[PDB]
Amino acid sequence: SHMLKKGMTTVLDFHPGAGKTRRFLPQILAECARRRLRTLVLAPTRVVLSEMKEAFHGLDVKFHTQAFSAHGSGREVIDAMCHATLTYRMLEPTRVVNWEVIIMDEAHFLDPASIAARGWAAHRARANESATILMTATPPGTSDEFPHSNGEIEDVQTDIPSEPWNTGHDWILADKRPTAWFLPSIRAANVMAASLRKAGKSVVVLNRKTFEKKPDFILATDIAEMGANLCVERVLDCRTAFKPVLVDEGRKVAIKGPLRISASSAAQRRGRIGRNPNRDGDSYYYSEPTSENNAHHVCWLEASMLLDNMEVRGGMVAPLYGVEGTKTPVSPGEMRLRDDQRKVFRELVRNCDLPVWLSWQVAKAGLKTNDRKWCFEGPEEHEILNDSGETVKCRAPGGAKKPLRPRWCDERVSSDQSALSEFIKFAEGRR
Repeated sequence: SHMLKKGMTTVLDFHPGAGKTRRFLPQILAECARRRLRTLVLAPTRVVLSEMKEAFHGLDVKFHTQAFSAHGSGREVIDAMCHATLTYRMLEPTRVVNWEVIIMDEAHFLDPASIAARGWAAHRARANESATILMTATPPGTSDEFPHSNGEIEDVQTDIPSEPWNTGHDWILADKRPTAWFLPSIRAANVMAASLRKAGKSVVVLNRKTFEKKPDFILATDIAEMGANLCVERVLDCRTAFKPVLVDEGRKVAIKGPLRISASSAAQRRGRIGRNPNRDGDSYYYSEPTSENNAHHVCWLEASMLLDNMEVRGGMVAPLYGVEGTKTPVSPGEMRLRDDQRKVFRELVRNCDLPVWLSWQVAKAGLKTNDRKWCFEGPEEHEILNDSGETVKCRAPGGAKKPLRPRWCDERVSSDQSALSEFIKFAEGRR
């Protein structure tokens, strides 16, 4: 009952779908307001932040949806924003904000900003600067694939096709319950969607786009676009995902997969159903076993790169949160850059949309943001290829047509057509 006392760290493991964000969060925020405690509420995704806008109606909460770039109030004792928004502000060598309470909703996402934000909030509590609350049924350290739920779930281990099929999986279409299906890639999802619609099902494919209704199938590669309103009674889970992974003794980022997911990721997929205590028998179907063996995944190093450069009172060094500190290949502080390098790192990630790992390499080499020569100076083994297996050439600085051969190789800049044309636009200056 001292959840709001400076120095306390509290993990609140509510069952999913039980008004933790439409019941608990509003009430704890009202208490923070009554105590006049400067409070920060953090969301992992725009979907969650948008939901918070709806749940907090009535409360006086300042949302920062675009950027966090001023200090003040006017009854706004509470700020709400996404992790990246917090990260971008904290990457400037500028003014520490004295939040006394930090509340992290859905505190289980594994993107680098979410991981770094957990380490940062944990540090503020250990420094006695804040009370920190993490809300999630799968906090860092857990590895239960089948945790508690409001309503009883039927778990079924079975073969699940990852491509359209002509025989042998009759159970899938015969069940008419609204279904969410996690597939390993957007390509696979699009291909499955086309097929299911040929089979007379309604299908929605969730992806990052512009848009955001009870279809037979919702297909997705992860839980990022799934909000509180998801209307589903059955989940099929391929239990695999492609991941950017550090290879060649940490010299390169390669995209590998499909790889097995962690127990808690599988639990969060399963946790889309069983949310209604009045409805028993939601079903979770899965095939592949999970794996915790993911310490070579680049997210952990990227989180470290972010956290080591997030401005903290006293400039203290801080580790990732709990067991996550065990995942990163570096010691706390080792990725800290100096101020000028930090400004470059920040602009590359925030404004040029380069991956964190790659941006750190550029910054650490002491190169400027507008200096694009590195894109052409790597060796032949760093040559980028298009979708038909040909060398990519574009306009290097000075205008000359040169093989795209970055000094540092991060396969996320060339993984598909969209990424490649963006990387080329970057390499060419802006044209």
